[PDB]
Amino acid sequence: TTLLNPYFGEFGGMYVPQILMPALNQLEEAFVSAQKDPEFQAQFADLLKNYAGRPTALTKCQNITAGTRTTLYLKREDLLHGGAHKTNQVLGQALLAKRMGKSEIIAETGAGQHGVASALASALLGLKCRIYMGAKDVERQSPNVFRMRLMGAEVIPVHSGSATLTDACNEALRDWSGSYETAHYMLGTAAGPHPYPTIVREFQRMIGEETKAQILDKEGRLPDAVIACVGGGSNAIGMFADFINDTSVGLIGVEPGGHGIETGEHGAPLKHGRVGIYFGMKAPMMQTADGQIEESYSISAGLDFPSVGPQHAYLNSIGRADYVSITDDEALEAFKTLCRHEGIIPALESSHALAHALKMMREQPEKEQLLVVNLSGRGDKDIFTVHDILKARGE
Amino acid sequence: TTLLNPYFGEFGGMYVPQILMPALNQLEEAFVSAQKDPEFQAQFADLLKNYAGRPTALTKCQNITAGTRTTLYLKREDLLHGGAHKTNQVLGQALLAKRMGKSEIIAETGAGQHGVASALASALLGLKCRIYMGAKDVERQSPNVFRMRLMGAEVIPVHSGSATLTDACNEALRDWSGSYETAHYMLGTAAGPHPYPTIVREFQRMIGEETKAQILDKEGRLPDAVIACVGGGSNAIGMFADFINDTSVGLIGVEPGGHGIETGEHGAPLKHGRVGIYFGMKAPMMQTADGQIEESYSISAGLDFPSVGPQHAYLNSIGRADYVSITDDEALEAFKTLCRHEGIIPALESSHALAHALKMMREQPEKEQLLVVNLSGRGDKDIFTVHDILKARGE
Amino acid sequence: MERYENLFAQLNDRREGAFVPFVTLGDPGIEQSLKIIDTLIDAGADALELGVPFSDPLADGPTIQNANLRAFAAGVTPAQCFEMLALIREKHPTIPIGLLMYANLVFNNGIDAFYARCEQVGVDSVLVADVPVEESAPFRQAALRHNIAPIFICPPNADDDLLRQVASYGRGYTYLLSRSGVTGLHHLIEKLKEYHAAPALQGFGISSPEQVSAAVRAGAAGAISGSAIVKIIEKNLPKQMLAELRSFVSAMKAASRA
Amino acid sequence: MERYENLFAQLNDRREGAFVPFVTLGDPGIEQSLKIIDTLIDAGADALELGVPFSDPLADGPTIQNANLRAFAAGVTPAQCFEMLALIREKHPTIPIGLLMYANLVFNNGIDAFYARCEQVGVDSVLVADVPVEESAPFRQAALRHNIAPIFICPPNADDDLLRQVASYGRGYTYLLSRSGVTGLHHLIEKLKEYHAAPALQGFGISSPEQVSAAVRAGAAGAISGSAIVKIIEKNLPKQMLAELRSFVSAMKAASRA
Ligand SMILES: O=P(O)(O)OCCNS(=O)(=O)c1ccc(OC(F)(F)F)cc1
Ligand SMILES: O=P(O)(O)OCCNS(=O)(=O)c1ccc(OC(F)(F)F)cc1
Ligand SMILES: C=C(/N=C/c1c(COP(=O)(O)O)cnc(C)c1O)C(=O)O
Ligand SMILES: C=C(/N=C/c1c(COP(=O)(O)O)cnc(C)c1O)C(=O)O
Ligand SMILES: c1ccc2[nH]cnc2c1
Ligand SMILES: c1ccc2[nH]cnc2c1
Ligand SMILES: c1ccc2[nH]cnc2c1
Ligand SMILES: c1ccc2[nH]cnc2c1
Ligand SMILES: [Cl-]
Ligand SMILES: [Cl-]
Ligand SMILES: [Cl-]
Ligand SMILES: [Cl-]
Ligand SMILES: [Cl-]
Ligand SMILES: [Cl-]
Ligand SMILES: [Cl-]
Ligand SMILES: [Cl-]
Ligand SMILES: [Cs+]
Ligand SMILES: [Cs+]
Ligand SMILES: [Cs+]
Ligand SMILES: [Cs+]
Repeated sequence: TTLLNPYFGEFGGMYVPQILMPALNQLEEAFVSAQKDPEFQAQFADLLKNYAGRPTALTKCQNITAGTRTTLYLKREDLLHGGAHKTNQVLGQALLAKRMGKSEIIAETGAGQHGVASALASALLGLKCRIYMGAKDVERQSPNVFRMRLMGAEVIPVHSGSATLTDACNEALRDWSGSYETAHYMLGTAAGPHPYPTIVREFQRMIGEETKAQILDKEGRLPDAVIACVGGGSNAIGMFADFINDTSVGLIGVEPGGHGIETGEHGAPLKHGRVGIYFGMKAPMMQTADGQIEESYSISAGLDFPSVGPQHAYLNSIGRADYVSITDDEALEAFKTLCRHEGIIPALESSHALAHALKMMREQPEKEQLLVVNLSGRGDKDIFTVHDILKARGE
Repeated sequence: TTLLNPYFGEFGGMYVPQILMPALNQLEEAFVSAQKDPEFQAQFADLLKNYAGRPTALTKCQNITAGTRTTLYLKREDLLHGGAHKTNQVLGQALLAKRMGKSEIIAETGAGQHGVASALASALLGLKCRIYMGAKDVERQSPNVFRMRLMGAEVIPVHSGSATLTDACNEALRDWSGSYETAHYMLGTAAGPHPYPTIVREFQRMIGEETKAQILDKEGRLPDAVIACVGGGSNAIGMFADFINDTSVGLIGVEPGGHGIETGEHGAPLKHGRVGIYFGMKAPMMQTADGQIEESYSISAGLDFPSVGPQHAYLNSIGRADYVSITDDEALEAFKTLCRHEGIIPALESSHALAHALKMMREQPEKEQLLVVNLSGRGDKDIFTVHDILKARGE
Repeated sequence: MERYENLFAQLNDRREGAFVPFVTLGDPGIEQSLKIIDTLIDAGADALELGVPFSDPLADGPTIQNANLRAFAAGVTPAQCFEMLALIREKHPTIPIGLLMYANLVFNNGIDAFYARCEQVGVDSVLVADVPVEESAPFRQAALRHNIAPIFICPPNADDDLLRQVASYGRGYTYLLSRSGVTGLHHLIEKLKEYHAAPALQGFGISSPEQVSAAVRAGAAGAISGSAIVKIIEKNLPKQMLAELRSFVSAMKAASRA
Repeated sequence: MERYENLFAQLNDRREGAFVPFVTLGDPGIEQSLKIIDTLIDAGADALELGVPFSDPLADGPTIQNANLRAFAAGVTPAQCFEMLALIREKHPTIPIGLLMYANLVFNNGIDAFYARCEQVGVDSVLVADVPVEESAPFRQAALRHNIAPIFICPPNADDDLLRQVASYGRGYTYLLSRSGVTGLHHLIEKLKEYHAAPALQGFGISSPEQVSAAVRAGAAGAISGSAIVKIIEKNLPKQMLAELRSFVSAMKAASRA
C-alpha cells in the first residue's frame, strides 16, 4: 500500500526489487509529512531565495521575434545558482534526507548539472555525497566533474554497460540497494519509481508558479503555450504543473531528435518508443524488438536518455500536453540565435525548447501567440562542444 | 570646464590628449541628463531586473563561521547574468551610448568578464561591439573569448607592450581616439578619465543599496564592515557607495598581494605604489623609480592591474576606507573553503575579498562582527587555473 | 510448478536439503552453456535457476553483469534462450527449472504470452527481479494460469504483512534473501511455515559448503548459489571449466543430507 | 623658448616655412640616435621634436610605439635622454629643441624639477601629449618659470574657447593637429593669429613633400613630421640609414621656400 497514487494512468509504479520497497515507502511518508510541515516549507523557501536566487527572471525577447506576431518570454533557470533548474529540487530532497535522519547522498548524472547540484546541496547542508556518472560522460564535461569534487563530492565513473547516463542510473539503484539505511538516493529527474516523479514535480513546480505570476503581471493573461525540453521530465513538469488545470494553456515538451528520428539516433521514446518497464517505472522506452533497452543519442548530454517520466507519458495520452522533437542541427541553430541576438548563452538542452518556439513563430509568423520557453540552464558547459562542431564545419 | 567635479581630492582628472576631451564632455553631459531622466532610469531598472536578474541574493554563510562570533553574508553578484558584477554597469553604459545616438561599442578586458558583459549588452541592445584584450589573456581564458564572439563581438588580441590588460586599455583609448564620433568607449571599471569613475560607481551602486536593504531586513542593523576585492575599483565602490555616509560601517578593499608584497609581484598600488598619471587619471600606480609603469601580477587575471580608481585612493587618504592585500595562496585557500563548505564556486577575484573576511574572523574568533563580502563573480572561469595549481602541488 | 512439489517431497523423504545453482543462459556461449547446465545436474544439482540476458541487470552485481555481457557477446537472444530451455527440459524431465527474469523481458511481448511460452518449453517457475509483491498481480496471475510458480523474495527484515503476502502469493519455493545489495537469519522460516508458504531456499551470496548445512539446519528447505558458480565459470574461461563446477556442486549437495 | 622666436623671425625674413622632424631619443641606440639627429639638422631641419621613451605611449601608433620599444631594448632611460639633450644642444646652439613627453615622466620626480632639468640642458619647449589645456595649469606654470615653452595641441574641430585658451596659454609654436587617432584645414590659422597665438605648425601624419608647401601656403608657419622619419629609420634598421633620412629632409625644407 502507499499514501499517494504511484501511477499516472497506466504509467508509473514501483518496479524495484523487494529489498528497496521500505526505502521508497519511507521516502513517501517523509515527503507527505514535509509537504504538510510549514517549518520544512519555510526552510525550503529560504534556501531557494537566499541561496539559489529565486525568483528567477522572466525575460522578454525583443530581437528574435522581430517582424512576427510572436511574443516570447524565457523563464531564466539559467540564472539559478549552479546554472540550471537541477538546483531547485536537490535542495528540497536534501532537506528530506535530513528529515529522515540520513547523512549520505547518492546521485546519478550524465551532463553533470545534476551531480553538481547534488554536490553543492550536500556541501551546504553537511551531507556526504557520492555521484555515479557514465565514464564516457566524465571525459566530455571534466569541467562539471572538477566542480563536484571541489565541492567535496565523491565522483564515481561508470564502466558497466554503455558507460553512460542509463548505466549511471543503474549504479545508483545498485548502491542504494546496498544501504538506504544511511544514504538517501537523490534522483535527478521526474522519473524512476514512485515517489520520485511526484516529489520532483512538487520540488520543481515553482518554475511554473513563478512563470504564471510573472506573465500575468507583464501581459495580464496566461500564455498561449509553455515549451520545455524533456530529458527525464523535471524542468518540463516543473514548468507545466501549475498550468495543467488552465486548459487554454498549451503544454509542449520537446524530446531530442538527435541526428533525425528516422536515423534511430535520438532520444524521443515518448513519441517514438513504446511502453516498457525499466528504472523502476512503466513508461515509454527506446527498446529492441525483443525488449532490450536501446541506447539513445543527443548532442546534449542532458537529454540523452532512452526513457521519460511517467506523468509526461500520461499527459500525452489524454491530450493535455503535446510532445515534439528537435534535431541536433535545429538545437544548434537556436543556441547561436540566442547568443547573437539576446546575449544569452543557453544550455544545449534548453536550446531544443527554444528551437521549437522559434519554429512555431517562423512557420506561422502572423499568428498571434504569447509563448514561454523554460530556459532550463546556461550553456557555458557547452561552448567546447559547440566550438568543436563549428570547427568541423566552416565558420 | 565640466558639469561634475572630476577629482576626488587630489586623485582623478582628465589626463587625455586634447582630441578626446569633447568625447568625455559629451559623455558627461549625457550621463547628467540620463541621471535626471526617469524614462532612462526605468529602462535601466527593467534590464537589471528582467534581463540581468537583480536583486541578487544576500547569502548567510553558516558553515564557514561555525565556532566564531562572526556572521558572514555574501552579496551574490555571482548570480548576475554573465556571472559577475560587470554586467550591471555595461547595461547602463550601453543605454548611454544609445542616448548619444552612437551605434558601436569599444571595450577592454583582461579576465574577460567585462568583455563578455560588453558583448552581451551589445548583442541585446543592437550595438556593434569590439573588444581589446591582451593576447596573453586570450590564451588563458579562451572560454571567455569564445563567449564574446558567440555573441557577435569582434575580439582583438593585443600584441603591443606587455600584451596584457594595461596594453588592452591603451588600445581602447587609441581606437576611441580614432572616432568617438560613432563609437562609445565602454570602460570596464571605476577608473580612467572623468567621467568614468563617477559613471561606473553610479551604475554599480545597486550592489550596496541592495546589500543595505537586505542586511537591515535580515539583521535589523548595518554591517560592521563590507569587504570587496579591488582590481580597478568598480565592485568595491559599487558595494561602498551607499554606506559612505554611514560612518560606523567599515569599508575594506582588498588588493592582490600576488606572490607577496615583498616580492614586488603583486597588484597593490594603492598601499604599495605611488601617485602617477596614466590611463587618463592621477592615481596610485606601480611604477619604476624613473616613472615607467610597472607590470603587475595576480593569480586572478581580473585583479592584475598596476593602478586603481581615484575614489578609492581618496577614501583611503581621508581614512574613510581601509585597504589590505591578500596573496595568491590565501585567495586559493578561501576559494577551496567556499567550494567545500558552502557549495559556491567563487571567482578568484572575489576569493581575495573572502580570504580577508576569513582572516578577520580567524584572527579574532571571539570578536562579535557582522560582515558582508561582495561576491563579485563565480569561479567557473577559474576551475582550470585552480586545477593546474592543485596538480602542481600534491592533492 | 508440480516439479518443485515432487522434489521437496523426495528430499525430506530423503531427510535432505535442495541445492539450486544459478547460471546465465548462453554464458559463455550457447553450446557451451548447455554443457555447463548438464554438468550441474550430473554433479548433483536438485534444480536450476537460469538467467535470460538483459541489457540492464539491475539486481545483479559485477559477477553476473559480466555473465550477461558474455552472453550478449555470443549473440544470445531471449528466443534462443527458450530454444535452450526446450533442450534442457527434453534431457532432464524431472529437474525443476526456474527463470530469473527482468520485468521488461516478461512484459515486452505481452505478459500472458511470455508465461505461455514458459509453459510450452517446460519451465517451472519465474522470478521477476524488479517486480515487488506490490506490483506483482498481473505477473502472478498469468503465471498461475500457465502452471508456472511465481517466485517471491523474502527480505531479511520483512514485516508480517510482507511475510503473509509472500506466503499466499508464491508457489514452488520462497526465495530467502540473505543480505541487501546486489548479486556477488532463521527467525523467518517458522513464520513462513505458519502461513503455509512455499518451502524456503536461502540464496543471494552463497559461495561455499558452510552455508548450505546451516540453512538446512535452520529448517530451510535448501539453498541457492549464484555468483559462486559464475565465478567458477569466470575463473576458467573449457575442459578444466567443467571439472571445476562438477567439484563444487557435489560438496554443496553432500552438505544437504545433514 | 626664445630660440623659436628667433627661428620664426629668420624664416619669414627668408619668406620661408619651418620643417620640424620627430625622432624617439635613443632609437635605435644612444650613439646611433645622436648621429640621426646630427644628420637631420645638417640635412636642413629647422627644429627638433624629441621623444623620451615611455612605457605606455598612448598617443602613438605602431610606428612610434616600436620606436619606444627599440629605445627600451637599448636600455635608454630618461636620465640618459637628458645627457643626449645636453650633447645635442652643445653641438647646435640655435636649433630649437622640443620634447614630446607623457605626463607621468614629467610628474614623476616633481613637475618643477622636470622643467628645471629641461632648462639646464637647453630644451626650448615641452609638449605633454596626455595633458589637455583643462589639466595644464601646473605644467605650463612650471614651464614658463623655467623659460620652457609649453606646446598645446589645436585639434581640427576646435571651438572658439579652445582656440582662445591655446592662443593665450601656449608659447613657441602651436601644434596644428591634422587628424584624429594616433601617430602613424586652413580655417583655424587666421583665428589663431587674431588671438596672438604662437606660430602654427601642422603635423601628426605628414609623410611627403606635398603637405609642407600646402601648410606654408595656408599661412601656417611650418610643418612637423613624425612617423615618416621613424619609418625611414624603420625601413633601413646603418650607413644606408643616414643617407635615407638626409634625402628626405632636404625635399621637405626645399618646399618651405614656397
Ligand atoms: O550468488 P549470488 O549472490 O550472485 O546470487 C545469484 C543471483 N541469481 S538469482 O537468480 O538467484 C537472483 C535472484 C534475485 C535477484 O534479484 C532480486 F532479488 F531482486 F530478485 C537477482 C538474481
Ligand atoms: O608623423 P606622425 O603622425 O607619427 O606624428 C609624429 C608624432 N610625434 S609628435 O612628437 O609630433 C606627437 C605630438 C602629439 C602627440 O599626442 C598629442 F597630440 F596628443 F599630443 C604625440 C606625438
Ligand atoms: C541529465 C542531466 N541534465 C539534464 C538537463 C535537462 C534535462 O533534464 P529534465 O528533463 O529532468 O529537465 C535539461 N536542462 C538541463 C540544463 C539539464 O542539465 C544531468 O545533469 O545529469
Ligand atoms: C578585469 C576584469 N575583471 C575584473 C573583475 C574584478 C575586478 O574589477 P573591479 O575592481 O572593477 O571590480 C572583480 N571581480 C570579477 C569577477 C572580475 O571579473 C575583466 O573582466 O576584464
Ligand atoms: C491514494 C493512496 C494510494 C493509492 N493507490 C492508488 N491510488 C491511490 C491514492
Ligand atoms: C534523465 C535521466 C536521468 C537523470 N538524472 C538527472 N537528470 C536526468 C535526466
Ligand atoms: C561641479 C562642476 C565642476 C567642478 N569642477 C570642480 N568642482 C566642480 C563641481
Ligand atoms: C582593471 C582595469 C581595467 C579593467 N577593465 C575592466 N575591468 C578592469 C579592471
Ligand atoms: Cl495500475
Ligand atoms: Cl517552497
Ligand atoms: Cl577541468
Ligand atoms: Cl586639482
Ligand atoms: Cl536603476
Ligand atoms: Cl573554447
Ligand atoms: Cl503458497
Ligand atoms: Cl602666446
Ligand atoms: Cs514580436
Ligand atoms: Cs529523453
Ligand atoms: Cs557564527
Ligand atoms: Cs589592482
